[PDB]
Amino acid sequence: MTFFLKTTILMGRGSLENIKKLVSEGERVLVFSSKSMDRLGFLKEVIDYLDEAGATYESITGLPSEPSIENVEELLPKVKDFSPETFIALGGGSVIDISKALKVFYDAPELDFDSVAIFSRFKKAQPLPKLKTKLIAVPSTSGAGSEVSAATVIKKGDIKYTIVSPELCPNYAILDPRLPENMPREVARNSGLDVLVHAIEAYVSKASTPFSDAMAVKAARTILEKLEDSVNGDPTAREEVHYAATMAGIAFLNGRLGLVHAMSHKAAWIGPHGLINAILLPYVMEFNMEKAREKYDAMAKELGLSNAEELLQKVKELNERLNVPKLSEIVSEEDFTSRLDEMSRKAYEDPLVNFNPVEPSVDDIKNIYLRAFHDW
Amino acid sequence: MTFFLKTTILMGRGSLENIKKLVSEGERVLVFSSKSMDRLGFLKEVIDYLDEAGATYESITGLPSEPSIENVEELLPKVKDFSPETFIALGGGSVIDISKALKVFYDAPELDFDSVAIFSRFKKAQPLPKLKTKLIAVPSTSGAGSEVSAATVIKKGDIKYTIVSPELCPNYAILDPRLPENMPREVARNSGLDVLVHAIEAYVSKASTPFSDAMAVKAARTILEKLEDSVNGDPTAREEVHYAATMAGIAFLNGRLGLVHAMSHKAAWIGPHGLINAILLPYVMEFNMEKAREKYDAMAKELGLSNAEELLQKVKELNERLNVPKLSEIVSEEDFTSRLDEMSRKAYEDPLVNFNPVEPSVDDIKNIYLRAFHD
Ligand SMILES: NC(=O)c1ccc[n+]([C@@H]2O[C@H](COP(=O)([O-])OP(=O)(O)OC[C@H]3O[C@@H](n4cnc5c(N)ncnc54)[C@H](O)[C@@H]3O)[C@@H](O)[C@H]2O)c1
Ligand SMILES: NC(=O)c1ccc[n+]([C@@H]2O[C@H](COP(=O)([O-])OP(=O)(O)OC[C@H]3O[C@@H](n4cnc5c(N)ncnc54)[C@H](O)[C@@H]3O)[C@@H](O)[C@H]2O)c1
Ligand code: NI
Ligand code: NI
Repeated sequence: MTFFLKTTILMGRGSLENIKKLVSEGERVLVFSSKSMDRLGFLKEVIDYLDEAGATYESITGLPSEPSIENVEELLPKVKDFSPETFIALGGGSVIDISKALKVFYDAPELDFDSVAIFSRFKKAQPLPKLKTKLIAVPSTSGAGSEVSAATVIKKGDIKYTIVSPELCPNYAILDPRLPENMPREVARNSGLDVLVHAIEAYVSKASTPFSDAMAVKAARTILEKLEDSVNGDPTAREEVHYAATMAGIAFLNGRLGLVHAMSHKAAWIGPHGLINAILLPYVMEFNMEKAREKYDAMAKELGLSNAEELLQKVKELNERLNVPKLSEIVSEEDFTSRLDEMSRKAYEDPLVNFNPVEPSVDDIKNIYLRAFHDW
Repeated sequence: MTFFLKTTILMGRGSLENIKKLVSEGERVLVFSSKSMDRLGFLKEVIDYLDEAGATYESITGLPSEPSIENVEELLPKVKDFSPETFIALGGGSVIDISKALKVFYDAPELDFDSVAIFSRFKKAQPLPKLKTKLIAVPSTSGAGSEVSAATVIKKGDIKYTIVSPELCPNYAILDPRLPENMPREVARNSGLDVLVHAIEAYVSKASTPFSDAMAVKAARTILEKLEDSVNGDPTAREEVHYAATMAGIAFLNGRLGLVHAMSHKAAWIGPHGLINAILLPYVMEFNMEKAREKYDAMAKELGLSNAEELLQKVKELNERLNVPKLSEIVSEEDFTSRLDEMSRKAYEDPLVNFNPVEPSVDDIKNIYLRAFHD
């Protein structure tokens, strides 16, 4: 049992200004940004800080959502050409994950994706050498927790795979609630429910400790109390949920995740995106609560509920109040059916299955997917 | 507003065996331990792991509690003689604090104590350069939180001063509850109440964040619920309180401490040791609550109490039930009244005052000490 944190976290409204203090005169900085963070003026704000710092900088913008290995490879020549000492990742989990993947392939150019990505928990991946490029993560959602995690989630053939290394942990995270105050309702809802998924999975993980549990319970408490207020546009709730998103990231960095993310990774072919975690969570909770009820009971008591059954009800009621669609509403029975057997096999191979409080069969995973689809 | 943790925390019963993982063949390792960690056979367990790792090692034992700069200077030549790459600090806050002070003076031999210790918050101390000696902190009490903190607490002339630098944060902390299970009742009480002092001062600190607050509340909740069970020999509660001490450590690494530790640093000339933080806490809370109730109320409600007034009552009741002495049991009215003025002046200059929710005068600190003596 281990607990660490590689990331120095700076927080508060206006904390984006810290960039001035983190970068030195003549430091070679490459800024990666989403279309959102460009349009909304946050990229300009970072450039003006780098200008005041007298840094040597360049900006790559309009990084895509749900990044592929092809997305990464297309950016890599620009990276090598500029020869940065420092990355700033301004945007969502998508932008922070693109930057982590570029950090690997820039700092360790002997390593290709196919050598380090965990395609199957039954096949060895190469560990990462020391990666010297400084990474400053500035999340715009609340949130993926990528600003502290050891993982980058990259698609190859419409399946999400991970590279996981403590070397990928961002050197610095800046948590400036001014950014997420700009999320559209559905982005605030989806990324806020991912916090709750992260917190519950980290708490019931085989890898859980009291240290990860303290962060996981507080993040979960904040989502259950504050998320509806944040989705309605309460700035105080937007701050609390932004910090809860990172608290859950600290939890799952140490505690790891579980079946929910193994099954959402391998259901990335489904649109809309960023729904499937929220939808699958209760079905995975009900499966795990069969043989491994104990840690769900423990978390429910810590959250001031009587038992695991009441925590499950609170999760289903929050999803209901935030109008999370049924799986059957966002995928046809034929398309779901034709991909089910391979999805279930690929999910079973995902390394997050090793942390799940119960070891699933392929058939157990297939039956969880079916249960979520039927919604009988 | 910042949150970090430089230390990798390894935990569980038998986690002491991780030493065999963290040390490579031919690594030069210097082990510091207390007499109790030698006598109870934890030093032999560590040497046995270093032997299995094929390390080049040496052991220094019989390290004093409440260490001085003279203590540290007397050991420095033995450190230089052996030329270690790695320290293992096996014992209480005292042993980890000695190990931290030696890491400064070994790694930066151009810096003396008088250049890096914060004698006064009104005068610059030198910042520390990169210190490359790896430090593995194995706390035996529950506890100082020194195994994750950026601080070492060293006496000069019977007053506690600090060196504070992220460079002093141990590389690794091993939390193995077999060690603190051996604490006699009084040591379990004193170090446990220190956790609660740490947790409350970190929460109400001017440098509090939601991250440090989460660690501080869970640490405080564990002490209020479990410390009596632990004092009474409950192995579950010993484990819980051991991890609570490090949580309060994470909390104060970030949040810092306040007027309780400023006042206990400058009252270091009182024996016994370890009581003064627990004695002073309620009086400092009452002082701070007059002007800055807000964070005490927030902490009370997090702990599922109705208000700041009830948290204060719960602290006072715990001290009562675990038989914390009054200040006038452990110091003559002669002694006290004679040093009160200079102690108050020197507590006022302690950098930890900068983090207290309320800026005290010297006279305020004088009157807190007076209310403690006169209860
Ligand atoms: N590496 C990890 O540990 C980890 C953990 C969980 C998820 N992920 C990955 O992260 C990705 C999802 O990241 P995400 O949830 O942050 O979303 P995202 O980065 O994919 O962005 C979602 C959408 O919201 C928009 N947006 C983001 N912030 C905005 C803001 N403040 N104002 C306006 N619009 C804004 C984006 O432009 C985009 O259209 C997925 O690829 C997922 O697999 C990573
Ligand atoms: N550096 C920091 O951040 C920090 C924080 C708090 C306190 N401190 C310092 O730490 C010191 C106090 O540390 P402490 O409270 O851990 O006590 P300690 O290290 O002074 O030891 C107290 C006594 O208990 C004995 N003991 C300790 N563990 C035992 C065990 N498991 N079994 C049997 N006997 C045991 C010791 O041998 C000693 O006699 C003080 O000098 C204080 O100023 C520093
Ligand atoms: Ni997620
Ligand atoms: Ni203390």
